[PDB]
Amino acid sequence: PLHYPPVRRDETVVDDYFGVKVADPYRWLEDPNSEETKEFVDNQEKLANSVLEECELIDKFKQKIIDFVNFPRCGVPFRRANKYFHFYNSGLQAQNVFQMQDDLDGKPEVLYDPNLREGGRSGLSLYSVSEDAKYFAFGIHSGLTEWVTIKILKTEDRSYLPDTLEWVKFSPAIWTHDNKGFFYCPYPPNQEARYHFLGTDQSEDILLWRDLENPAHHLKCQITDDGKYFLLYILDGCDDANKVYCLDLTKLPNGLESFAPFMKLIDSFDASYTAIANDGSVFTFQTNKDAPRKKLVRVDLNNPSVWTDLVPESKKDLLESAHAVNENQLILRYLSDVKHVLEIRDLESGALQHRLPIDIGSVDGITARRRDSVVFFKFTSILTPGIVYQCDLKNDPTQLKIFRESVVPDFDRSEFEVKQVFVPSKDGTKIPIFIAARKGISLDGSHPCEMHGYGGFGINMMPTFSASRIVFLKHLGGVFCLANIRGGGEYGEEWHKAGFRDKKQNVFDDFISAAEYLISSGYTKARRVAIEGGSNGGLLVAACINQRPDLFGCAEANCGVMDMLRFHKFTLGYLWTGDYGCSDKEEEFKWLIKYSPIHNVRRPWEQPGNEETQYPATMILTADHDDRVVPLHSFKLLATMQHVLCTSLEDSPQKNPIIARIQRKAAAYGRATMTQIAEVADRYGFMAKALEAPWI
Amino acid sequence: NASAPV
Ligand SMILES: C[As](C)(=O)[O-]
Ligand SMILES: [Ca+2]
Ligand SMILES: [Ca+2]
Repeated sequence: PLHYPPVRRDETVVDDYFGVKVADPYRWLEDPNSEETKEFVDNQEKLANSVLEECELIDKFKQKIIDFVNFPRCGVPFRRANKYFHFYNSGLQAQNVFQMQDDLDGKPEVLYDPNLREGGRSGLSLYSVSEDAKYFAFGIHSGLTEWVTIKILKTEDRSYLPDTLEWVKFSPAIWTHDNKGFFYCPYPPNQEARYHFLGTDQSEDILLWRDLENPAHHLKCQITDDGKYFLLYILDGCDDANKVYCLDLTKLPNGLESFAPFMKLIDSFDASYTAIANDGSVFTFQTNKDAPRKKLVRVDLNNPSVWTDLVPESKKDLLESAHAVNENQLILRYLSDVKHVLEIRDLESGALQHRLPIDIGSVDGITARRRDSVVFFKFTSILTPGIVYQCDLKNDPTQLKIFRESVVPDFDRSEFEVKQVFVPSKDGTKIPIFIAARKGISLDGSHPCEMHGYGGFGINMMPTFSASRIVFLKHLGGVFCLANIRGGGEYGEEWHKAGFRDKKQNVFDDFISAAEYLISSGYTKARRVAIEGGSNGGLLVAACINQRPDLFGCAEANCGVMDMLRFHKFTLGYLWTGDYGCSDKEEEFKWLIKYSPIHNVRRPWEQPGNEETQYPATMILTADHDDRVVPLHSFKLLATMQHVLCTSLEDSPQKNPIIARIQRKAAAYGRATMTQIAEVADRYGFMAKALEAPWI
Repeated sequence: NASAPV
């Protein structure tokens, strides 16, 4: 019983894209400061709250989520000198707390507690410990902006150095083995690579690299385990490709104080290269060169023309990462049909020694260094909250031993199961999906179903632990699906490329086909399917509900990119043209105009044979102050959907609500526990209402 | 470094 607010249209705004007239009646929503835009937000907020108060299960979801999240979490430890560092959360703290210890099972000490600052609105995203374990360099947000300030504490007494480094975003702090300072990659008051000596002001920092000719190029850096080489990587866009420049620190007459003479080992953007180990000038790299599933290769810097396969590309499996460990060994993390496989090999010969396949789920966070003989990593899964495993390669290389193990309170994992099945897409391609649900359910079409996906940027969707998902499973009798659609990197670069640029549409076809399978198999039925996704995943939700609204009961798009014609104009949208195309070019405009959500909102009931169809219940989630995916995307879509489907007609068949949940005074990043729970509880309450699903 | 697996 629903009251949409008035939303001005500006019928004079029209653009010509290569002879095609595109109206943009909500152009005015692109200024987030005008009082009209603020009034818009205020009205939509009022509408949403009105609708959400009708969703009586929110209070029940919220509590069960809290209860299920309330368990201690020890993150993967790493070692520097004789100390061990890791993150901790007693269960419901806003942000994880950084801790240090002398012994693995000794008394923790708190090094930095983000909860004490701004109510724990944001946590640590940059954290870095010196080689001697005396210094901790970390990134603090000053406000709701993306900008970080780097401060440095002494670990002995938790006292701050006066050093303050502004104008940093995602850079890490890369310590030299002399403990005199670290490399980092700031912006000027055009990214740069700088070295900072402890005890000096930022004005004194040594400049190592800029390129004024190529302002949009951005940087990552690294130093080798032996401390002799500084490596600078240069990237273009969100492409999985990069340059490799090496600086030999042993040959500098006066350390870094001299100043730069880089050996430019790879001076193009043809392939990705990540340095895994070295022995003097002999390097081992991970690369995708002639190998979309990746491989390890070896090259001597003193003869850089000659590259030699160390571990060749697998015909089937993605070599996702690699780590030198225990002086002379490698741990390779393969992704085989979206399931991890760890291999242990000889570093020198590249020969296979052991092979540990992993249960459905995800291993990651391998932070061991080459001198370490004890490797730690984290495992999670739909039904496994979080185990930190340990493997002592020296004394017991065969067995994985449980080091820490999270336990969800009042949750019996044995009542539920997870299967992986493969389903056919429109063009015949098989698509892996994971399906989680109560054991022994009847495939009678009756169950509410949530489907999650992303489909872009080489990103692999793994079936990790979500507490709210358990609630969905247990207390809503639900079925969860995670779809590994194309555009991801699950089957290497060809799987990425088969879902980008001109083939972006395949991504949506893959997702639609997963829903079609879940229906035909008896898991759910048309209109009892909910879809959810974030960023590019929001684009995924919005395009699919335009194209096949008949299939979905509920749809939840989180900070989605919805105006594919103009996305590139804002903030950091320019780095997505690799995957999406750009409307500046006619060939590429022609891809984009077809799926661009705000330019494809159409009344499904006006098509022959489709009179009974409407758009699903739709929640569009965003912050008012997102600097990554600027919220004009979410807003303009909302406005469009509301107009076309609701306010443009006297008594419209669109009865399913169309709202925005708008988070106030929030950033894209860092997301406090609780703030995050609130959001998820709102979206699940909404979902339960839209699918007419009862609580259990 | 998410605070909690919600
Ligand atoms: C942050 As994005 C638009 O690459 O999912
Ligand atoms: Ca009420
Ligand atoms: Ca419905």
